[PDB]
Amino acid sequence: DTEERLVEHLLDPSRYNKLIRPATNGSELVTVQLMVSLAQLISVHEREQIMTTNVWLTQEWEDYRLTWKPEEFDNMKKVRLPSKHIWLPDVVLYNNADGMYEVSFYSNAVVSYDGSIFWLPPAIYKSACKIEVKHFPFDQQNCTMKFRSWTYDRTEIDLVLKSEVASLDDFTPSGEWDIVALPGRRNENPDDSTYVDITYDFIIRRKPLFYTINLIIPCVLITSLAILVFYLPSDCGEKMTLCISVLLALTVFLLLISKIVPPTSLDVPLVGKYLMFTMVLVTFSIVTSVCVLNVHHRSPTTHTMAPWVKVVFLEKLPALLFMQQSVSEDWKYVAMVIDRLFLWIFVFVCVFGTIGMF
Amino acid sequence: DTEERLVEHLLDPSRYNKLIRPATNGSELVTVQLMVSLAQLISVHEREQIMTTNVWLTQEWEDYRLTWKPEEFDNMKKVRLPSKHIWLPDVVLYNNADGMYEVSFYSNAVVSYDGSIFWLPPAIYKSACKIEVKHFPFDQQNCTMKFRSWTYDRTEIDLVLKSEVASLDDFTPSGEWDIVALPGRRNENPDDSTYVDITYDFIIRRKPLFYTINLIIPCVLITSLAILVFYLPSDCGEKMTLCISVLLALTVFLLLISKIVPPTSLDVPLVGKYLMFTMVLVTFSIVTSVCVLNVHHRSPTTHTMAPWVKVVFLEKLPALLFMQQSVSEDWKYVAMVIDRLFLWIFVFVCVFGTIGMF
Amino acid sequence: DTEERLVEHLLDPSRYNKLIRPATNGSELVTVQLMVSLAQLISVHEREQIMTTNVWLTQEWEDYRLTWKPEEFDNMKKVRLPSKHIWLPDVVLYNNADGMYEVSFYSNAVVSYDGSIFWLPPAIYKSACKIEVKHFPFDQQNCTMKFRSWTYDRTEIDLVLKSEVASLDDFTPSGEWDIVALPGRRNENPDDSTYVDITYDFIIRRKPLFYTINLIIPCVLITSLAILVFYLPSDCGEKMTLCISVLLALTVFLLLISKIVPPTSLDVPLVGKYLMFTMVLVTFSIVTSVCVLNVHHRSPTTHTMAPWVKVVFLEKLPALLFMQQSVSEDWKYVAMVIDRLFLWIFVFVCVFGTIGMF
Amino acid sequence: ETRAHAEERLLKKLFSGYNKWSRPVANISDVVLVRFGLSIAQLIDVDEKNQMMTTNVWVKQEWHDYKLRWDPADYENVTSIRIPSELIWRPDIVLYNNADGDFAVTHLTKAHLFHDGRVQWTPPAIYKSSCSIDVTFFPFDQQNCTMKFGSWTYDKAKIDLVNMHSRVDQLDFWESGEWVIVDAVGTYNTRKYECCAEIYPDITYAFVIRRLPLFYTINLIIPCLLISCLTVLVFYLPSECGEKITLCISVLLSLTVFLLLITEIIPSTSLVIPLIGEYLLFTMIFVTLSIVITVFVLNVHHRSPRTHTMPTWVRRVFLDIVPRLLLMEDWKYVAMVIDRIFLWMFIIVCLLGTVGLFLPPW
Amino acid sequence: ETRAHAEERLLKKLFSGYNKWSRPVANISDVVLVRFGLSIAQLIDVDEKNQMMTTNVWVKQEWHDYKLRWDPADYENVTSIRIPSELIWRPDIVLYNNADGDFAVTHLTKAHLFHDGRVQWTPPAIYKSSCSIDVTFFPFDQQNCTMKFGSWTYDKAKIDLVNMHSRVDQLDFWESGEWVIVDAVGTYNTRKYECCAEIYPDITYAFVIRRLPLFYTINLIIPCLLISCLTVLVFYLPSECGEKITLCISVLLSLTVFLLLITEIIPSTSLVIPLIGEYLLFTMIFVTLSIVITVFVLNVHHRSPRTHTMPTWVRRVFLDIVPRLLLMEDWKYVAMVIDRIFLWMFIIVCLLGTVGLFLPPW
Ligand SMILES: c1cnc2cc3c(cc2n1)[C@@H]1CNC[C@H]3C1
Ligand SMILES: c1cnc2cc3c(cc2n1)[C@@H]1CNC[C@H]3C1
Repeated sequence: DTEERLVEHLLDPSRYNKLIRPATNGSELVTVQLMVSLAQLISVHEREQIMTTNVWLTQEWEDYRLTWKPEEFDNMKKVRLPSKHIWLPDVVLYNNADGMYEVSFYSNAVVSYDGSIFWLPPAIYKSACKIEVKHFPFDQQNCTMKFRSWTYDRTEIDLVLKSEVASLDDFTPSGEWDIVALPGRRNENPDDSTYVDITYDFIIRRKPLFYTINLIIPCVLITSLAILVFYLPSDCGEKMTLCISVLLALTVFLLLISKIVPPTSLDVPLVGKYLMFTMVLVTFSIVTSVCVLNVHHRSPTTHTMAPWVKVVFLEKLPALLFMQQSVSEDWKYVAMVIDRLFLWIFVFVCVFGTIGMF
Repeated sequence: DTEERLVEHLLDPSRYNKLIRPATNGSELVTVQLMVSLAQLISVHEREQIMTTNVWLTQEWEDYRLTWKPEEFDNMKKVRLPSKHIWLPDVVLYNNADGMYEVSFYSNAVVSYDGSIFWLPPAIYKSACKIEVKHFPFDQQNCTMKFRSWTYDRTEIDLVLKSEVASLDDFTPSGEWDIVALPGRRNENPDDSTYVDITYDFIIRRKPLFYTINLIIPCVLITSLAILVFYLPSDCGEKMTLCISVLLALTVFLLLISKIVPPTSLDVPLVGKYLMFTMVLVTFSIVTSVCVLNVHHRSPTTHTMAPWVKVVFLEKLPALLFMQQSVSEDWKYVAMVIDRLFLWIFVFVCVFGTIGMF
Repeated sequence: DTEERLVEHLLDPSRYNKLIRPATNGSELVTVQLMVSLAQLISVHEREQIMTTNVWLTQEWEDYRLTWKPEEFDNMKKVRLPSKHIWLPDVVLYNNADGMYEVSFYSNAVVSYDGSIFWLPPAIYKSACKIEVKHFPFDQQNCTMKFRSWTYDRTEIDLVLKSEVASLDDFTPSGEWDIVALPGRRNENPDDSTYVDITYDFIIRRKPLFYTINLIIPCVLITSLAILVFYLPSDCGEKMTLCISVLLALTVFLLLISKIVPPTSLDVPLVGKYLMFTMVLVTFSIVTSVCVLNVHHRSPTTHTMAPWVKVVFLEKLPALLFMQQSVSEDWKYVAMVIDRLFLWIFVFVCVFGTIGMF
Repeated sequence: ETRAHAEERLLKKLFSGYNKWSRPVANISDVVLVRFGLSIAQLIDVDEKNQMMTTNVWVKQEWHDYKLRWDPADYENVTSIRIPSELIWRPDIVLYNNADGDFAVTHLTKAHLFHDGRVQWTPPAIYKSSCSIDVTFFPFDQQNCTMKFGSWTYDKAKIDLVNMHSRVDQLDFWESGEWVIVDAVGTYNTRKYECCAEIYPDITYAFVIRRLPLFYTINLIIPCLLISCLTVLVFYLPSECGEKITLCISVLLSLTVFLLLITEIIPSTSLVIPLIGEYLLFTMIFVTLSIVITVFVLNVHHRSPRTHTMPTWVRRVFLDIVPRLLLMEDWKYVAMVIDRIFLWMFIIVCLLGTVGLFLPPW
Repeated sequence: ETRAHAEERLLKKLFSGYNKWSRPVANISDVVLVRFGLSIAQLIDVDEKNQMMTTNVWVKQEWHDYKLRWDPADYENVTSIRIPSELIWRPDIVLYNNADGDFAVTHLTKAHLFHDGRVQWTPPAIYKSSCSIDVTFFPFDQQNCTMKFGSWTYDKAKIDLVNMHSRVDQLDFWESGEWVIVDAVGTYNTRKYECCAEIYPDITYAFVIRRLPLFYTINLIIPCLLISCLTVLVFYLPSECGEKITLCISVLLSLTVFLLLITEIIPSTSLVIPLIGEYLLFTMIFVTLSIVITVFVLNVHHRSPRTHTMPTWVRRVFLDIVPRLLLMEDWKYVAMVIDRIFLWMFIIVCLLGTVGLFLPPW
């Protein structure tokens, strides 16, 4: 029964006002020791540059008008209170999307007899961290979280850390994303001198297997067919089909990968780069291949193929280590020669690019 | 402790009423000096013509019934107050989608002893700016933001600017979109004389690289194959495949680009225009190519190809600088001639259009 | 002016309390006669199993402490009141998605001098009705709507119907969906004896024309080409193209139809069934057709086609009523024979399935 | 002395014995006149697929009460004051045609008392109405969307609406870009409902609006019209090549895609059908018939005298047909012939259909 | 006299000196016993791609306080009354496993006092939990989703939960259609956290549920299984036609699409991998290898003795291979031979892989 009397004595509207803050001896600052405790990293939406987490941030401070005599009140060293009626320092994100800053539940608050207070409510937070996307999927993202009041300043409160690292004891594995470090730093401005903030910097690494399987393997597997249409004979009447199909599949994969990543024109990933390059390559291939096909399907009556071709190509034969040769047959052989030359330089350039990636 | 007495003396319900506005000496206007401070430009949704920003608009004004004697109240020159209980002039957008006008947090309000007041709450605003889309993606958009009360008029308040430019001290870079200028202008109506507004005109430029890579390069790369099917021989039996594939890819890109941009029938972008033109070109190509193919696959028994063809075409040969020619062979050569002529005029028209763009 | 006095006499906080219910002579039940009146059937979202309607549910009951003497109050037999201050029995759905139960507007309430009360507010309701999807689109859906309080039980109120049918006087036609019957039944539980509910069972029929045109016609039109590739000659080199295209279009239509309907594995519609069957058919066709093509391309040097083929096939000829037959020519004729046989059995099976649907 | 002090004294005298829920009339048989009007601000969206219409609209009401009156010479010459709409009488004005909305204003802007009991109220609102969409002449369409305002619990002998301006004001209209408002009229009406015996009034605002057709004309119909020229052409393509059915199949699948894609932009109403879907359907029909006939042809051409036979009467028939066609043992000549004769008929049919379909409208 | 009059008098006597925020116990050492339970109403959605679970659930709590007691014979024999849950004590019951939710009931249904201090509360709720999704035997999958209720600011020496029924009631369950609840158990547990020294209890409800596999079996796997028969077949297709790589490319692209489409329905967890993606991947590998080998073939066949040469040893080798194959300068015959010998190996390999992959499970 005493609890009732004690409470209804503490929160008396006449004795205790909430709209003000506890101060004495010359407007001394009230310290606010806060530390965050993660629970799980729900999601990281790249396309929108957002991160959804669940968090319990423990605040602690001191109030000089919430004290009592324990022996009077049947030796009570501790009580619960509602966190709407007592004072409390406003503390939220600043980089928040959804325009939702404050916490959700507004839990109870512990109170001792020395006046201390220890309050931790839960929260789901939608932070906005910028995605550095160059080594996709093997990337190390870096998501920031601010904390500072938005009613008071440094000349009325002073925030402090308790542990330089964000606790992780109640954390549940996330699957995709895996943490590395959770540093937390206090920050202050000398030019302003009224800007105190706490910044926690989650460092995350992605597990690559999923996107590897679903994107990379098909990608490389398909682009491995661009250096091959040259080894196909022009009598089949099929080079166009293969080349076209490859180009279209390639464009599709490109659009898709550009969908999965955000539209930040600041940096470009590696995969889209490689894909654009090999696309340019394969279109050069299609045009040179149509030229080859035309020269192959020429007849004697229509063209004479006067000197230059004869000597130039029937003498270029050995430089390739390609060998040893009715006019239509000579046409066909010229075509064979030129296509093999192009095949050589194309495989060379493919290896060159694969090196360029390292 | 004094703070309590001072506050509970100022906001006394009898001495102070909120539903009215401060006036004396003949219903004099109360000035309202407001200036906006951006924080970031969250998004620009073209398809819906919307812009999402985060903003802190600082208002300042004067009230003659919120003054006190500092020396009496322990030399207090400044206090905080809640912004629901005191007066405040209503100020919002007018072009707002979501039907949400007022601000979100309703922060505290500073108060000095001269009666001045300085109040800045935060906000996320969804403005509606019309998209001028002709030079896509190299476009300079122009998004407007209104500000005016919707309870009072000019004969009871008068809004004013403090700085002609919107502050950008806290602007965090946006990635895609890059600002150029943030002018702000006061506007008044002589015919009405009861219409005061403040209009801030953000001028934005898009960074082109992303959409460039993902749309333009494939788009030009593919359309570069429309002037080529003519150089393909009709014995391969493949012109139809290539032409059809090009046309279909083209239609796809067209539908897509029309999705990405809003459905404003007022203006048309350049890319869709070029694409429609080259589509018309390639269908003309398909029809003339089938004609060529038919004339190629004619035999002597079925047709006689009496005089006109012989002299006309075997004499047109030199005008092309194309040369030098059993009846089926003459058929095939006529086909070759006509297709080369069409190739010439088509490359000419392609260059002509590329010029037409400049 | 009297209205003021009368009201401020009835709703006096001392004389009238709202948190209790009207009772006398031994905790007698207060009857609650409710009947619903539809206005329009906004939507039926199959993919999510939801129905959105607009409804006015009229409740009526009796209260013994809201009576007066008409002649005293200037002969007033009727008044309006607000429906927050008076008592009212809680009545909502139970099968509601959105977690939104109660009504929206909370309209005024009529009051006579005998104490009766007649209250109808409006509402938009998102009910959850399970979709029986087998005769798509010619289907008769059946959407249920519950009504029961969620604070009281049968030993304190007793619900009742006024008309067994839901009124449709203010109903506006819906276009797609057309009503048939709107029965309403009271339900009670003997084992529980504290479970009173009212269930209205809307019976709906879909108008088929739209989905007919947009899905069925293309579907049947395309599948009508699966029994035809056999009548195509193997020298054209084209059977593969047609068969493949048909199979792909078929798979596309299948995925699409499975998107439009909900993912209830309880039952499977008729269209997907027919489509899967004919897909199996066409793949059997592709494999037998490649076999035919191979046997057609064979040459004399490579194979001898020793006795069995000769007699078996050149004697099977008449059983087909197919007639009358250099070795390569015999190859080609064997191919013709076998493909015609397969054509016969395939058209037979197509008719057989069309019958299987009836 | 100060205007503000007299303003307080007045405001405090008025709201001493006032009751919101009491109707403001001295004689019960007397009615109030609620002058009513609108003023658009923009037309956010018109969702055809769901048959909805979003509007941002500045409702305008004004009436007169008999208790909010005073004398101005006694209170330092104040006639107009401003008070919240949360402390006075405020009529119940609803739209019966809502769809995922709020049925009333909840912004609750202040109100202006005018010293003669007259009061004036102008709360904004975002309204989601449901208007039936008729789609036959797509995209050249004139839509007609309604909004039915009216009272809820007050008959015609207690409340009586009055339309201020017979047209909807458009002084601050914001050009949406795609839809233009031809005209917007406001009608008065009465009705009787089953609930009750008295009659209830209502007001019906009708917006007749047009669609600017450039976008769908330049992104949707031009390509479907451009790949329909290729429906009849395959016949002028020979059989030795092997690219007939390729063309035919491509065209068929493309048209099917365009139809299956436009079905996303129009509702699923079955009363009517657009004019584009029907044309595309006829085209798909004729092109699949074309693939059938051209496979028959291809089979004819590749025949051979040893394998196949029975050119018994076809000789006379086709050697008598070829002269009429003005085209002057071997099967290939007859394939050419049959191809030509079907080509003529199909060009005629496509011509005649594309024609006789679009004429009655224009 | 009237039951309602006595009911008022009682209700007015009880709430004279009551304090919500005061714990209802006479001796500080004494604890209250919060009997707890659930009752499903439906299982709205289980989002695999985001790893979430939505439930509509009728929480059930009951306890006993020492101030809400009276005598019934003095108040006309009333024992049970009903009051809002907004004026009495109401314990803090939270789920630590939320994801885009509310952490507590926001509907605040009334409460039933039972004349002996006992009080009973049953507020509904929509809860969004996050349960890890294991996907290997897709679609034949048994999922296991959790919900961890418990108190926030009350230790075990002030509050102590008690599970009413060891199973989750399903009397008003609404069959969702796709997911069925095999079983649903409720465990009690304790723990100690870093914040503090005392121990805190908790309750853990586990739902083990199954998926009805007809839909994805009918619409997703049957076609990917039906276009895998065509992976090995191209080899039985000759080289004079020109339709080998066409078939191969079509199959490859189709399988790639099906994989790139199923990646939309499963999460992006990397711990495990489904059994369908892996099979499709192996198939794509072998079919691109097939296109490589068949282009090599096509090159061999179309060779010629003048252009190309060096059939030095291949004569003996292939004329010695052809008899073992039971198949009796010829660029054509050696092409046929090599084609056949690769066909046999690839049918063997596809057989063996499709087999040895699915066996350990069954
Ligand atoms: C008393 C209280 N509410 C009513 C609501 C309505 C009616 C009569 C009422 N009478 C009908 C007429 N106006 C809206 C509906 C329907
Ligand atoms: C003060 C007030 N409430 C608390 C709630 C909790 C804790 C500490 C608290 N301290 C953690 C330990 N028990 C439940 C959670 C988590």
